[PDB]
Amino acid sequence: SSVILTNYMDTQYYGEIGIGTPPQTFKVVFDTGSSNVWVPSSKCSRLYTACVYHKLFDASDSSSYKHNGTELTLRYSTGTVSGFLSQDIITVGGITVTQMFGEVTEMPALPFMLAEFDGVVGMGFIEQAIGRVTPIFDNIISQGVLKEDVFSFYYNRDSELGGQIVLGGSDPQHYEGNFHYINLIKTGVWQIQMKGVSVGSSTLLCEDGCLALVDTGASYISGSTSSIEKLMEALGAKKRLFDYVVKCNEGPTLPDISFHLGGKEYTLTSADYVFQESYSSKKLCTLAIHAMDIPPPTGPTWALGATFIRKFYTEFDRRNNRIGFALAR
Repeated sequence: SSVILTNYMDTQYYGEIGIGTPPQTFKVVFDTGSSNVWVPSSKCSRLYTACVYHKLFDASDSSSYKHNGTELTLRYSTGTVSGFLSQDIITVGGITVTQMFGEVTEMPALPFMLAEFDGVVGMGFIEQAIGRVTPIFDNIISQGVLKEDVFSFYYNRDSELGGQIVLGGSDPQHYEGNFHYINLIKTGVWQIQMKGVSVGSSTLLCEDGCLALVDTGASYISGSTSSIEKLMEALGAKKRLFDYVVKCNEGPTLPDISFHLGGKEYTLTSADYVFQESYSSKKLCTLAIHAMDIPPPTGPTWALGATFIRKFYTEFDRRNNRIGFALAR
């Protein structure tokens, strides 16, 4: 089974899921960095403008809904949502599963007013699930219908298909060459060992090793504040409140950035990480690499998001606790 994804400005990749009977439709991001499912709730005060601007789940319109009510708060890197748990049937890519998910009643304008999607579907392990709620992928596996306990992500370039998730395998149509796997450091987290990060000609980063969280829900490739400061200084980039910029005319001149993973070098060109909006020296162009301090126990750690996945088709293998990469087609 595959899920068709929409690509919004190269920063938000989302697909549709249906909740309830009759189905209530929601745009959601599939995030390997978290493990809970959530959508905005009809019980969310309209004082939260983000709730006024998104699809709201109304339990009183679903005959398959099952009440629970346990309160839950979900804390992400860029924001927080709070609400309560509910159960209902969820349709994802043709598969139907009963699932416990969050009905959000508090959703801050910043950053959710800037969200194209309505909610999130955690693709992480149950070990990271808040409130110990069984993750949707564990529930699907329990049905014993998938041919493989693995799911794969394909994120297309902005263009204007936006992207695609395959539940149960991989799509040969969107990758070439063969996969090269890296074993997970531990079950419970889609995190892997990274042997090093090189910029141009000088592996001046992640010497002695570091961690890499393969995060489909992250728009960019991120590193700790210290690591990014070095990487950026090397790039000649200036720091701003929420990102790093470079004078556009110099975007094409930026050096390659490479990521040593499992005995293979994964290299990005400047075209791969800079939002080349123009070429003027009087304009600033943002970079798809940010500074993000991810808290323990998962962090500190680098995060390989869309910027990376766009270049490399990614397969998450639950049966063998490994992650595979292959050149995206």
